[PDB]
Amino acid sequence: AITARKRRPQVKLTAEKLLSDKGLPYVLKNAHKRIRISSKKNSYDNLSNIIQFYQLWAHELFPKAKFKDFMKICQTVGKTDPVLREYRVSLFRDEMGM
Amino acid sequence: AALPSIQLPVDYNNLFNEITDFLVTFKQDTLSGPKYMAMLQKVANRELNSVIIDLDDILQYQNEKFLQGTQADDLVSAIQQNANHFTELFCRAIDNNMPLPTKEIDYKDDVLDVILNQRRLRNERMLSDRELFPPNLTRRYFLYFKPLSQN
Amino acid sequence: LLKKIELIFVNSLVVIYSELEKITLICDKKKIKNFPLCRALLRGQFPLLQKLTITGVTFPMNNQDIMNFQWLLNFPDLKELWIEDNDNCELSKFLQLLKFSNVWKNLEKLTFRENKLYPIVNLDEDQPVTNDDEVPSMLFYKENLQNLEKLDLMGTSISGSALTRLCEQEYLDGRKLRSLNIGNCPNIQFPNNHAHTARMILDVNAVLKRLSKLEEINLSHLSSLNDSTMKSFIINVPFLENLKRLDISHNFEITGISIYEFLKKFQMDQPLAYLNIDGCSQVSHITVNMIRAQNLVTQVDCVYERDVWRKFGINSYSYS
Repeated sequence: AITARKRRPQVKLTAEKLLSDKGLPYVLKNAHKRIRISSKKNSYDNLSNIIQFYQLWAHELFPKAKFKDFMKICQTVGKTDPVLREYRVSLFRDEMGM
Repeated sequence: AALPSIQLPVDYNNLFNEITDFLVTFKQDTLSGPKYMAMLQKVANRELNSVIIDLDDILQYQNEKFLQGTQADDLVSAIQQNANHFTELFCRAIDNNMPLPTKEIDYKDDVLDVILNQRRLRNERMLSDRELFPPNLTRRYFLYFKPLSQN
Repeated sequence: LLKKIELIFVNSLVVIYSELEKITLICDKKKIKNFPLCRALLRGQFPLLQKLTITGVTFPMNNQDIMNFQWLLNFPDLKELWIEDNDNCELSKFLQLLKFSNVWKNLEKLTFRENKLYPIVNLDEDQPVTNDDEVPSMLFYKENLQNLEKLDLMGTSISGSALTRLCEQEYLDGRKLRSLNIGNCPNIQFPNNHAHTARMILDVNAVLKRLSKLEEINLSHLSSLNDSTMKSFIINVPFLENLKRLDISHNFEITGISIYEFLKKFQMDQPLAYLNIDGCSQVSHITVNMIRAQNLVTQVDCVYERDVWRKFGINSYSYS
């Protein structure tokens, strides 16, 4: 019966999006393929070989945030969300189930 | 800011249809494909950019249609009356009908081809459920109306 | 048990129904790029349905039956029909349905409002015969439209002649009809004008002679109602003596001159009950204050700064 009034929306990294296909399943699809670590390279380069993939994945998943801030958000949702816990424990449960 | 509006004795849908009919049909048959479509093949080869329209061609087309017993709604008067809008109509008709190139161009060397190809690829990545451009960007030619002769 | 339902689809994200008496479907035209109840409306039947009110939905191009209002046959006894700002609908197709079926035994009210200027629609009085050795098709315009108390056609591109033909054919009864809205219709011209095709003329004398006892008129946004054209209403005052409520607001041509001479002539009938001239730029302040002082209108509204007419829920059900 009433004409609308606008209110500002907001978006944040929900655990559902973190569990979308481009979320952690993307990590499982691509991390072991893309990160490579070797004695043939120094420690700084090996650390960079990790960080480059996780940064690109983080930006492609949630481009809004800086990489460190994204990491804090990920650590904190990891500290809290039950479905994310069930997923992570399911990963190590699958490794147990091998 | 509300606006009033009025009815007027013109229709740009009908005239757009007339313009593309002229473009895909006409040739200078008194001198015996269409002049304009052949010229647009020259445009497609990137051999030409100055697209010239003769009002005399429009007049000859109107007279041919009237001779064949159908009214052409005097496109010459319309283009002589509100010329600027009919640049947009003629260019849209060309963009809707220009044939593909025949001469090789090394097509990737144009930045616009690469950037619009990349946008198309990105849009297909989206379109798998996981205009493309404003047409003036892609429009390479320049369109000009050339006046009526003494008659 | 649900008799009245109102779906107001503010946003988008990604059988017999005898109980239902009133259906309202209001949709934000920006967001609702589909027609939510289309399959239900075309397949099901809703026989008790007294009122239907559909706004803002986009009729799919892929199904011509939807565009031809074929679903709308499913609702007899539909006392009121309101249908507004549904972008891909047309009055043109609607009047085909009114031509070729006795679709309704009674409409008390109709309110059709397409948004864009579709091509000129004329009342299609062409009555074909299957063969000269056979009867024509009966044109069901009268028995469908006979019952209307309120006809609203605001913005619908209806030609003035089409409306005169509704009156001359007496498809509109004229006695049952008591309120009329044809505001914002560009294809309405008046006999005092000189620059038109004749089929856009609305012969107000013929029409007002037909439907004389109507109480309310709305010609709001009708730019074609210039001061010269208002002279037709002046000379036709004897054929509209039932009129109480007049809306000619948001007209950027109508000077206070026409208001005054219309009201002076109306006063030869005991003032007019109500007049709306909000948003009109040419209604001089001293003139409207003289109208009040002489008490020629019981109430006259002159909010020059009111930009819009579509009071939601009151004047329109197109959303916000």
